[PDB]
Amino acid sequence: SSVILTNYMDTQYYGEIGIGTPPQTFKVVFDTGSSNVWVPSSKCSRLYTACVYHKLFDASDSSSYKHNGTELTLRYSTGTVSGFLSQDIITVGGITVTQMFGEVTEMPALPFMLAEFDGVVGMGFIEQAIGRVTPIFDNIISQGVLKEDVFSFYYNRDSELGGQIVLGGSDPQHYEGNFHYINLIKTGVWQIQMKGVSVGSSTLLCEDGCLALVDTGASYISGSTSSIEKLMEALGAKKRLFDYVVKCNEGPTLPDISFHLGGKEYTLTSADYVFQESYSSKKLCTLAIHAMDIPPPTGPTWALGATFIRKFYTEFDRRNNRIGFALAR
Repeated sequence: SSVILTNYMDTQYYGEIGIGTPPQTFKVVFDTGSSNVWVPSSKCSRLYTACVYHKLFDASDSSSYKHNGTELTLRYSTGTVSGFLSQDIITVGGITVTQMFGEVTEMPALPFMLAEFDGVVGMGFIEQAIGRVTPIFDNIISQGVLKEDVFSFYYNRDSELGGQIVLGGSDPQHYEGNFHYINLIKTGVWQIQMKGVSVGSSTLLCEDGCLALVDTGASYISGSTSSIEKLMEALGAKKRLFDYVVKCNEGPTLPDISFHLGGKEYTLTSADYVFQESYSSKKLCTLAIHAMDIPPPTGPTWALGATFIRKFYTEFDRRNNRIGFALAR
């Protein structure tokens, strides 16, 4: 089974899921960095403008809904949502599963007013699930219908298909060459060992090793504040409140950035990480690499998001606790 994804400005990749009977439709991001499912709730005060601007789940319109009510708060890197748990049937890519998910009643304008999607579907392990709620992928596996306990992500370039998730395998149509796997450091987290990060000609980063969280829900490739400061200084980039910029005319001149993973070098060109909006020296162009301090126990750690996945088709293998990469087609 595959899920068709929409690509919004190269920063938000989302697909549709249906909740309830009759189905209530929601745009959601599939995030390997978290493990809970959530959508905005009809019980969310309209004082939260983000709730006024998104699809709201109304339990009183679903005959398959099952009440629970346990309160839950979900804390992400860029924001927080709070609400309560509910159960209902969820349709994802043709598969139907009963699932416990969050009905959000508090959703801050910043950053959710800037969200194209309505909610999130955690693709992480149950070990990271808040409130110990069984993750949707564990529930699907329990049905014993998938041919493989693995799911794969394909994120297309902005263009204007936006992207695609395959539940149960991989799509040969969107990758070439063969996969090269890296074993997970531990079950419970889609995190892997990274042997090093090189910029141009000088592996001046992640010497002695570091961690890499393969995060489909992250728009960019991120590193700790210290690591990014070095990487950026090397790039000649200036720091701003929420990102790093470079004078556009110099975007094409930026050096390659490479990521040593499992005995293979994964290299990005400047075209791969800079939002080349123009070429003027009087304009600033943002970079798809940010500074993000991810808290323990998962962090500190680098995060390989869309910027990376766009270049490399990614397969998450639950049966063998490994992650595979292959050149995206």
